Amino acid sequence: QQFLNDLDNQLWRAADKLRSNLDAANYKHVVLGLIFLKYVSDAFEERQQELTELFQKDDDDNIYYLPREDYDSDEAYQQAIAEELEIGDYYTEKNVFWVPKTARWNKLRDVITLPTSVSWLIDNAFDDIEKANPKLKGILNRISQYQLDADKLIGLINEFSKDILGHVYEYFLGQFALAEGKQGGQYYTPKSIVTLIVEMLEPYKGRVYDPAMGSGGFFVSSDKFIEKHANVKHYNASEQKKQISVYGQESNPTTWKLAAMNMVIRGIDFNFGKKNADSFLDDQHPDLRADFVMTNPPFNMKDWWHEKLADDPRWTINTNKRILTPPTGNANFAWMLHMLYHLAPTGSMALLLANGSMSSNTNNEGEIRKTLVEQDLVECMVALPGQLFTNTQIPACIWFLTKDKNAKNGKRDRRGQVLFIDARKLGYMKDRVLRDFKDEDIQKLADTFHNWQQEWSEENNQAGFCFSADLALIRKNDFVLTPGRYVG
Repeated sequence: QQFLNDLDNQLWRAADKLRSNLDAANYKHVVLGLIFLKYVSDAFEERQQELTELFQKDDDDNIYYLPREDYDSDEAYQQAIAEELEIGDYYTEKNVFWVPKTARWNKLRDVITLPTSVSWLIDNAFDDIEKANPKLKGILNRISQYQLDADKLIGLINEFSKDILGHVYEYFLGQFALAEGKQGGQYYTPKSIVTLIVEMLEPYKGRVYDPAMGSGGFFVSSDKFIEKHANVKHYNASEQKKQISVYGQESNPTTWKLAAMNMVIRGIDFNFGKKNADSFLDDQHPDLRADFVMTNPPFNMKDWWHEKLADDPRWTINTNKRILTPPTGNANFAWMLHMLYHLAPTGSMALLLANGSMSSNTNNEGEIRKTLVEQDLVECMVALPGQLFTNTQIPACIWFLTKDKNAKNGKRDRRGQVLFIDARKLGYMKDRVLRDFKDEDIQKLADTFHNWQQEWSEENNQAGFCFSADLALIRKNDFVLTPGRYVG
């Protein structure tokens, strides 16, 4: 297809040759913040452009039109145009943010002058951009802190000189994830897994929630999912995205800004709460009951429990009240439970976790894994290749849960039932050891699991790959939910 992979690489290498002393953790903020700054301009300078034509278009069905005949000179017509531009409504109406004189990219490349730092300029631009668009307050990672050499910054600005930057932002974000040696869904979830979960979830309409979002990869994924299914579905993708509202939370201060920066580039409306904050200690969405819940939280989280959490409603399952002792030495099930509590009665949730999840008895996980099942909340379990490109140092699996296993909207009454799949062999060798999925692998798994929702009997089982269990057989397998048990 395209240059994007090549273009990632061409900008990436040029951005590497300029990385000097900076720890990835700090450099990324210079690069990504810079990318953001090019986006906001382009979109704006493009919207100024497209308005420069609509004012001048002589057509009655056009409402933007400034009649030249109403004026007495060219220059006097230009002045009216220029003032009409200064009407903020035209930028908010298509989701363009006001970029002041100062912040504008095209202006900054040329401002070489002399000392009269260039780092001052960017930072000041961000500043200038923020006061102009309250919706964007706090979000811009300032880059004075990270004390890079001006000529590297200059050279950086030269190297970046509309549809694309989204891809060209999430690559860097991914690649700065790798090169920082910072692992976990709070830092980065690769496209594969995030496209799988989303594809299995099918977030068409409703409130979408991630309670530990990281850079918000799932929300990008969610948004794209709508786009690529538009045709076959025969809706208008632009209008379909209005049927989803985005809720999220993330406790890491800079990651929260990385996420908000990402949603803007993707032109996605977002609620990420008042501020970055712990989900357990300060749930930002205390009354959200979301339709889709999707997350890749930090695995085996220690240090998360506090006395003030005992007798949190989140530890009490409510299915047609069960009170669970929460796993104080590992947040894995706490997350799930938090997600569940925030799950509509018609909802579907999916999360990535460590395989231990499926068979460990530590941390009150046997009891919890028993109750979740006994109550028919678990809908599907996937095992993922240990080798899989997962950004996790500990190998992973997906849990899928519903509150509503009833026969509805295409799907059949599958109460008591659980679809196990083993994806251990699927995918291709990313490097010497890693594995990744192409959308064909994804597709299989998407398509398999939906069908089990739509029609399934012992014939559809597929030795080594999938199997359908009910409450009974899992009670014999002692609530161990590892797909390996159930087929081969």
